[PDB]
Order: sequence, then C-alpha cells, then structure tokens
Amino acid sequence: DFEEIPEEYLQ
Amino acid sequence: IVEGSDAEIGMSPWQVMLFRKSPQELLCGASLISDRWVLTAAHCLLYPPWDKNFTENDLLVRIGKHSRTRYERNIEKISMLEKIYIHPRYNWRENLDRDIALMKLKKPVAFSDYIHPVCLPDRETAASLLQAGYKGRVTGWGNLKETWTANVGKGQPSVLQVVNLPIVERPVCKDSTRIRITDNMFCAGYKPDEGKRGDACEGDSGGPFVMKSPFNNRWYQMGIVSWGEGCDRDGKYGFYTHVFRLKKWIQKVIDQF
Amino acid sequence: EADCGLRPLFEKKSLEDKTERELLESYI
Ligand SMILES: *C[C@@](*)(O)[C@H](CCCNC(N)=[NH2+])NC(=O)[C@@H]1CCCN1C(=O)[C@H](N)Cc1ccccc1
Repeated sequence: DFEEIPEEYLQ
Repeated sequence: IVEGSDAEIGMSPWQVMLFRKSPQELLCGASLISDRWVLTAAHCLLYPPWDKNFTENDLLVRIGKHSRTRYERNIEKISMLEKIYIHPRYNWRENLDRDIALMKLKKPVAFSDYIHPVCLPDRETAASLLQAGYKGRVTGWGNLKETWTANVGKGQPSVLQVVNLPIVERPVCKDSTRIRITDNMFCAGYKPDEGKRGDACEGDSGGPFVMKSPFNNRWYQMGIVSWGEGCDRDGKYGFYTHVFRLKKWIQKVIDQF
Repeated sequence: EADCGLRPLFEKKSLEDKTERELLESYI
C-alpha cells in the first residue's frame, strides 16, 4: 504493498 | 473475486473499501447508501472465533477507489467512523444469520463522478428482481483464487474486480451446505452443468450484490457478500445477506425523520 | 427522493458498461 496516506488519518 | 474482470472506472461508485489503520490492511468491502451511512457485513467487524472485534477507532473507510493499493489523491475520499451498529440478533455462533452492519460517517462525503449512492429495494422491486435464474453483479478487491502457490504471483488484484452471477433455487442452495441456511440468505453462482464460473471470496465480504432495473434504469443492492465454502468449487454456491428482509432494521437505525 | 443507482459516468451519459447486457438478458 500500500501507498501511504496522510498521517493525519493514521493517528 | 474469482473468475471475474477488472472493473471499468466509476463503474460501481458506491463501492467502499474498509481499511485497517494498523497494521495497514484491507478488511472488507462495503457500499455507500447515503452521504453519511455505509452498509457492510457484520462479520467484518465482529467475529469472535477468529478473534475479531474492531471499533470505530481501528478503522477507516475509503470511497471512490479503483486501485487496491494506491492512494488516489484526486479521486478517493478517506473518512472516519462515528458510530457502528451491528444487528442485535446477528448469529456469529453457527450460521452467520443476519450478517449485516451499518456504519455512520463523521462528516458527509461529497458525491462525485466516482462517488455515488446505490439504491435500496422496495417490496415491488425485490419481489420482481429476486428470482432464480436472474443475474446479479458482485464486486471487490478480494482473493482471485481459493488458494495459490506462495510467492509466485499475488493472490490479490490491482484494481477492483467484477463478476455477474445468477440466483439459485432455495432447494438447490439448501442441498449444498451442511450449514443451516435461513430466510435472511440467498445464493448465487453457476451450476456444474452451466459451462461458466465465478464466485466471491475472502476479502470480498461486505461487498454488494447489485441488480439493474430495465424500467427505471437504476441499480439496486439486493444482497451483501456473506459466506461460502472455498472459492469457485463445483457444486458449491456463495451465500449473501438478504438486504430486503433486513430493511426494517436499517430503517430503524437510520432514522431519517 | 434522493438520486441513486444512476451512475455519473454511465447512465447519466447514456453509456453502458461492458457486461451490463448479460444482466438484462437474464430477464428475458
Ligand atoms: C468475511 C468474508 O470476506 C468472507 C466471504 C467469503 C465468501 N466466499 C464465497 N465463496 N463467496 N466470509 C467468511 O469467510 C465467513 C466469515 C467466517 C467464516 N466464513 C466463511 O465463509 C466460512 N468459509 C464458512 C462458514 C463458517 C461459519 C459460518 C458460516 C459459514
């Protein structure tokens, strides 16, 4: 695999 | 999805991906029924035997996606859950009866060319569309093969997969599983003598089994990917949650008025 | 009554997808 999503969402 | 195809872009704009925060991973499919409500299978969020019991903080919902792994900056939309609702009488102990669940978004998503809601059936539509022999469509980013040689390839597709299956006669369905099927279930798939194949598979759960009406030209969600025995096995069929029969529960939870 | 089931890139543009007909024919 997955490309990274903004960290804002991942805590 | 087994024996399916790549979907065309925006061919199923109500398709939602259920993403796990940590570790990052694909949990299941789902469908968008309104700017703020999502419908999935309960077993996606709660299944004790496999020791599975997620909560609003553990997940993310991703709408408007095509690719399985890419972060589609320009088209997808990532939302957080506010509250999750599981059918009070969902039976995870023996047959997965009432494998249904609703999820409330924190803030309404904005519809687009890649994000649009599917319709829920009414008594008439259900009555006339859910008939043995008629074909429905299934979609998801789930496994492409029941099993496969490790490291030689990738069991999961790059882009969203689609498959068209026919509904099967209750009698045929019942005589194929030692499991206790109920009135809140239905089956689909070709017969051994039919000359075609296809099935949903792990990772596909929560996806929608939809149908099209030639009179009003719109798509209706008749079922939810629920359970099965293997993937694409002969003389075996996939089971789906009967959305029509559970409609009052949805209605009760949603409370539009 | 809220718009639903009509795809922005298909129904709304008078375009049909590649396997849709398989569905409809199953009716007749
Ligand atoms: C959670 C879903 O992704 C998955 C869908 C499988 C679809 N398969 C086919 N052929 N369409 N569901 C499951 O894996 C469910 C959840 C737990 C058990 N399970 C099964 O489908 C088992 N393989 C069979 C089963 C076990 C217990 C109760 C009912 C069925």
